[PDB]
Amino acid sequence: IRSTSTPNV
Amino acid sequence: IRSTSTPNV
Amino acid sequence: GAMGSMERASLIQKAKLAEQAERYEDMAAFMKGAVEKGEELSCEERNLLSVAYKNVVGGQRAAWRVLSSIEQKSNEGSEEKGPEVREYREKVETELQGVCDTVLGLLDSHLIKEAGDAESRVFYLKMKGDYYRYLAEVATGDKKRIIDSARSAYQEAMDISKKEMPPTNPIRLGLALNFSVFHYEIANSPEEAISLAKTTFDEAMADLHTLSEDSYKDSTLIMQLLRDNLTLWT
Amino acid sequence: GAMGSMERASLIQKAKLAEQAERYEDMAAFMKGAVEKGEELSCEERNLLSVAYKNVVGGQRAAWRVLSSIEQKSNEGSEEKGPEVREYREKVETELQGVCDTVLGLLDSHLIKEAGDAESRVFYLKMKGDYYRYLAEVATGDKKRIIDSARSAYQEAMDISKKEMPPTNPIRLGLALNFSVFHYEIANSPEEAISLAKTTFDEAMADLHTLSEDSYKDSTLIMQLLRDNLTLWT
Ligand SMILES: [Cl-]
Ligand SMILES: [Cl-]
Ligand SMILES: [Mg+2]
Ligand SMILES: [Mg+2]
Ligand SMILES: [Mg+2]
Ligand SMILES: [Mg+2]
Ligand SMILES: [Mg+2]
Ligand SMILES: [Mg+2]
Repeated sequence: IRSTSTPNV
Repeated sequence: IRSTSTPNV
Repeated sequence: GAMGSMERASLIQKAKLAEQAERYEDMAAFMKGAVEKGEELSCEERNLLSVAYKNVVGGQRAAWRVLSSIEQKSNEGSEEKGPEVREYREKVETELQGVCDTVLGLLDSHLIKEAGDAESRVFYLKMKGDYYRYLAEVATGDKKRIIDSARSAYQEAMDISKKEMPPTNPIRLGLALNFSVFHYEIANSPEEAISLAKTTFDEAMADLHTLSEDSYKDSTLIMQLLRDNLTLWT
Repeated sequence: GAMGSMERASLIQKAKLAEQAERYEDMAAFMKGAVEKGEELSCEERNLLSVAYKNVVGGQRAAWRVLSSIEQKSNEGSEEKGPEVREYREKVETELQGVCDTVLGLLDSHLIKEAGDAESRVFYLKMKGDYYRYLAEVATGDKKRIIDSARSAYQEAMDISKKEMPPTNPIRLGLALNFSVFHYEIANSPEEAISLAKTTFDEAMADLHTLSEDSYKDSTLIMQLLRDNLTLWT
């Protein structure tokens, strides 16, 4: 559904 | 490892 | 209390919304507000109170265990790193104890004394046992008196449940499950734990024939956890 | 501030412990305390600040979406249930806005103005874009001015990143990823989103030959997310 943004590293 | 107790319903 | 101005029905509605939103600290605050209106709780409302606080204390216990493991490693070859691990474990520990004291305070003022039916009285006394058990997990100083408070609450619940409820009743089953965990994990009594789990499981098996399909599902879910602990313990 | 008495090094140590314990509200409070000591942050410390607040606002956004969906259903055949859904969505919304305002306030006082190296300046301007984007997700009243604030922050970051960083730099990649999400999800500009994701991906592909094995892994992880959004969007 929603776009993926930058995840935690 | 640890024993299971009663979970949420 | 910050919930003193909200209707009881509105607090229960918002507890259910907070559960759907996975906002368990809000859910606990709503349910504490509902308890403090001074009316007895229905079965569904008791379950909301239990879900909310179990989820809040569950996060605290998980965090406390991570911090205690790091602190124990530091006290072994281990480079001195200062007071910070102990301080932060103590901060989480104090917040956990506060949550337990809040639940025990609701039970003592005045849920238990107004609870006359077996289902409500056994539910509240099991909760009292549980939150003393969570205090016992972190106790190192009154550790004996906290363990005795848990045992005494579970034993009063057990005596009512065995007199008043069938061996398949889910409250009765979950009480026996948690008391068996007390015996194994807190009271250094693994043989008492195994005996209680086995007798509980076998007496429930023999009464399943009396149940509807949906009651059968409710009881067998808890019986599976007794069997999972017996596999772990033996 | 409640962290005013704690050493900067002790706040950073405890942020790392809070991350291990999955105590992200504590982690954010420790990192806010560290920022308020007034020294610039290292790369690792900037990442701790970003992890802490992303996890706190991430829980709030997830809860807000659940409550907004229930509220929208109620405004369709739908039985009137009173003001409670709106009130509780508003309570979560106000707490989310507060967290965003706290992060924006740290960036404005004084992280951005002291950030002179491209890596720190692009990191902080991307964060400014992100937390205006989270404000935009819940805005319905200054919605235009909030969207413009996000766009302006992302655009300043983009202009520095394109001048100062290689096309595979992970900060540059994650900025372009988040700006593409702004275009698609906030600014009603799916074609701008797709163009930015495609150009970012292709320019990075062409520079991978310059990288070590570990840098290659860092860059390709983010490129995969550009490709996952392009598959979603087309
Ligand atoms: Cl602390
Ligand atoms: Cl509310
Ligand atoms: Mg009233
Ligand atoms: Mg050494
Ligand atoms: Mg202590
Ligand atoms: Mg100092
Ligand atoms: Mg109707
Ligand atoms: Mg609002």
